[PDB]
This record gives sequence, C-alpha cells and structure tokens, in this order.
Amino acid sequence: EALGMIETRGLVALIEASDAMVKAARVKLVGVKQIGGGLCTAMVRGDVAACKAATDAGAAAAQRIGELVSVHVIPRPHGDLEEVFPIGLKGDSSNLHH
Amino acid sequence: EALGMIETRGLVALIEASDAMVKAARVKLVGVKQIGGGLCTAMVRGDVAACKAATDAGAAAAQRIGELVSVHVIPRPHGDLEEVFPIGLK
Amino acid sequence: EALGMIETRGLVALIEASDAMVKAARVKLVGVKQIGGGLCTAMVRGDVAACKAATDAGAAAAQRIGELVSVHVIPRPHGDLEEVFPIGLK
Amino acid sequence: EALGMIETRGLVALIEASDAMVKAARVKLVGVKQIGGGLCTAMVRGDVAACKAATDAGAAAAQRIGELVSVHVIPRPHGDLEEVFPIGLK
Amino acid sequence: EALGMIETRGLVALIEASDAMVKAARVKLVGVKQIGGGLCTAMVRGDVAACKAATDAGAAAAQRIGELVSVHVIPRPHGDLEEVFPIGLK
Amino acid sequence: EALGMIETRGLVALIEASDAMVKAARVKLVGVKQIGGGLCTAMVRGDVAACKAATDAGAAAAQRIGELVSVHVIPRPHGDLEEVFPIGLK
Repeated sequence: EALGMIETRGLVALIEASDAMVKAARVKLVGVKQIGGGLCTAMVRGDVAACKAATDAGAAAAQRIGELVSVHVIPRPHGDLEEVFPIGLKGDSSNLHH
Repeated sequence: EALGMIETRGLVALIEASDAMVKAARVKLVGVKQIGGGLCTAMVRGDVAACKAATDAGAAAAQRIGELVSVHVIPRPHGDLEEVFPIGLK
Repeated sequence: EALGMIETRGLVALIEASDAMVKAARVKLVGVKQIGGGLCTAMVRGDVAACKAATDAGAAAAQRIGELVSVHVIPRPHGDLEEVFPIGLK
Repeated sequence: EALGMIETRGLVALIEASDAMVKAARVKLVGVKQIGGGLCTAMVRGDVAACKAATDAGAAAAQRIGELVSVHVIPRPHGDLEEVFPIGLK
Repeated sequence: EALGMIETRGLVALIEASDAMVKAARVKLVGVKQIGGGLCTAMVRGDVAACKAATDAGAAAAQRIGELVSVHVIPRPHGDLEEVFPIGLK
Repeated sequence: EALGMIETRGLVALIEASDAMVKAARVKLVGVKQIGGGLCTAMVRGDVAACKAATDAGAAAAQRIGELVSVHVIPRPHGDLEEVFPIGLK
C-alpha cells in the first residue's frame, strides 16, 4: 500500500485535512504524530491512486483554515520504515503472538 | 453530533473560549489539546448550528484576550477521525 | 467562586505574579499548566473581586520581571470547564 | 524565607548559574525546572541576603556564557507557592 | 560499522529521507530521536561507503520535500556515543 | 574531577561533538539532555585538561555540521549541582 501524509503547523488545520483526506478517496487513517514546534503530521494508507487524491484534497482544506507546510506521497514505503513510524496498521505483532 | 474547535497561542485565550463556547449554545466540551508550540486546541460536539454559535463566540471571546490561530467546524466528522483525535464523548 | 488567571513567557515572572496574586488578596492558587512554548499559566479562585485585585497586582509584578502574555478573569467559570482544565478546587 | 531564581535560554548557561550560586553563598539549590522554548529555571533557598549574593553571582556567570532572561528573589514566599511550585526544600 | 544520520525540520521530509536511505543502499534504519521546534533526527548503520550512498540520497529527497538542517556520517563512532544515543543495534 | 559541556541547537550537531569530544582527550560521556526549542547538551567528566581539549574539539567539529550555542568548562562542579543535573558518573 501507498503512504500518504500531510504535515501542518497548527492542529485544527491538521484535523480538517485528515477529514477531507479520508473523505476524498478510499484511504485509511493509520494515525497522526506531532513533534513539537506546532508541526504535526497525519498519515494514511491506501491504493496508491487513492492516497494521491486524498493528500491533494488534504492540502486544499489545510491551506484554507491554516498553515500547511508539506505534503507528499510514497507508492513504495520501505518495509522496514514501519517499526519506526506510526505508518502502521496494527499488523497485530502482539495480538499476533497469540 | 457535530464538531467545533478553536486553536490558540495562549492557554488563557483557550480557556476563555471554551467558556464562551459552552456558555453560548448546547455543545459539550470533549477535548482540550496541545502540540508543543504554545498552540493548543479545544473541542466541542453538538448540533451543527450549536457549534457554529459557540465557535463564533469563542473565536471572538479569544480575539480579545489573546492570539487566535484557527476556528473551524466540521458538521459531520468522518468516523475514522475519532479513533485518532480526542474528539468523542469518551 | 470566580476564576483569576495570569499567563507569561518565563517561569520566573510566573512564580513571581502568583506570589503577588496570592498576597494581594483573598484568593487561592489552585493550578499551573505549561504549554511548553515558554508559555505558562497560573490559576486561583476567590470572590470575583478578590480575583481582580489579585490579578491586577499579579500582572503588574510580572511585567517588571519581564514578558507577560495574558491576564483575564472570569467571574462565573462555566461548570464543565473544571473537568478539562487544572482550575479545580480539589 | 528567601527564594532566588534564575532563568536561562540554554542549559549550560543555567548549570553555570547554579554552580556559582551554591558557591557564592549559603543557599541550597532545591531544584531545576524546564518549560519548553529552551527556557528553564534554577531554584535556591537560604538566608534572604544569602539568596541575593547567590543570585547576583549566578545571573552574572550566565550573562557571560549565554542567554540570561530572569533573576528575581522573594524573601518571603507565600506557602501556596511550595505546593504548586518545585521550590520545595524536599 | 558506520553511522549516518539526517536531521530535519519537519517529520515528512524526515520520513522521506529514511525511505530513500533504506532504499539507496545497504543500511539498517536504527533510530529516530526527536526534540523541540520539530527537529527530528534519523539513524542508520552500515558500510561507511554505504552510509554515504544513503545520506546523500536521503539528504536530497528531503531537500525537495522540506527543510533539511544537516547531513553527516561518522565512520567509526566512539563506543560511548552508543550508551547515550539511539544508535545501537537493538 | 571537572566538567566539559557543549550545548547545541540540532541533535546531529550534538552527536558529532560528543564523538570528537570523547575522541579528543580522555573523558567520559556521562550523559545528554534536551530542554526544548531543540537546544540540547552533552556532558562529560575527566581530568580537567581532558575537558579543555575535548570541549574545544567538539566545538569545532560542531561549528561545521550545524549551529553551536554554548561550550564551557567548570573545573570544580559544586558537589550539589550533581543531584539535579545529569552530570555524575551515575
């Protein structure tokens, strides 16, 4: 699956984009993270062409209400990019152990 | 049933808003928040019209005692939203 | 009972105003929450007027110690505000 | 019965401050604190005047190393301050 | 082995780097620390030749997606570095 | 024993300097720390001239990858500093 994300400086701006994203296309919202500075990021997985459209509409709704800084998509997430980023669906590592 | 929120720089603006918000219409305050930064956000959920009123009161009520950043209401939050954001009635 | 609250940008100013605040008149320091940002805020609850005297003086003493962001008071803090901000009696 | 503080933008400017304070006079360093924005505060307790020499010396040692933002001292802190502020003797 | 890292302002730029790093060459992505004002840093470890191919590609691909604040590889970090920084093979 | 320390803004910068720092003279990296705004420090102890040279190399190594806030040495840390700062050998 593709990785879509947008990062905003300003939460409210973030939630709105997350709303429009998951509304735009067939993409789930595998979570969000903030890292200080007021910067904070939301991330989604889906059909590549889904995550493309969602982010696109995400950036829109974001610019409208707040300060959007960056948006980007990644058709080919590195496998091991996960054990390190909230980019995960729950592969049930722990609920997978039983 | 709907979701209104406002984003400040300044806690004291955010608390004033909250207060105008609930006090302005029929909408329960479901989450405050922070993102490092000095920025933090308050949340409410009620009738579409309810949230627009309180949002309107808070934005204004904060305009006066500090920095306002953002107001918005989302009439019909996508379900996915809630599992991620502090946005539900517990 | 009313709610007084001051907010600054620097802990020193802050613990300073709270000290006037509590010294000025009939009020009790009840919470302090930090947004990081270098913004920090204190909270006290007296009879409305005891929170005006109290604040007024707090912001003063603060400003000499440096950078102050907000002062404000709310005589009748909406009820469910308590359950979301460190404003509560205890 | 004397409470000296220093506030810096930068840790190494504060670890210096404290080092000179404890050294200058007979005041007991009862805790550090940080509040985002790279601001943080060192606290010390002693003889009123002893807090004055110690502050004057530590403030001054930081102004050389870097970013100094606050130096104050309260000879007679309310008791409310202890239970909320980390100035506690321990 | 060698240790290369990239530091960004922005998590997104960051996430892209790592992804282009782990792709560019024979390197294992071993860490991501994070600090204030949204600077987050990313660790990797491999052939010193290989930590170059990667830091170069990860530096680049961030460049276009946002704010890069530093690239560097250390061929042979001291053993100390290990016990005080997220570099270690876990 | 003394104390060398070299504060930054930017982690990667701080890594290179802890490395070279510990690589310059004989000294022990006793620990690190951040306090927001993305300032952070490393802290080592060793024979006092150890620290002079090491700090001094970390400062150069640092001045280049990124931005350096503070270097300093305090040959004779007041024993008190140590129960409040990540300064000790544990």
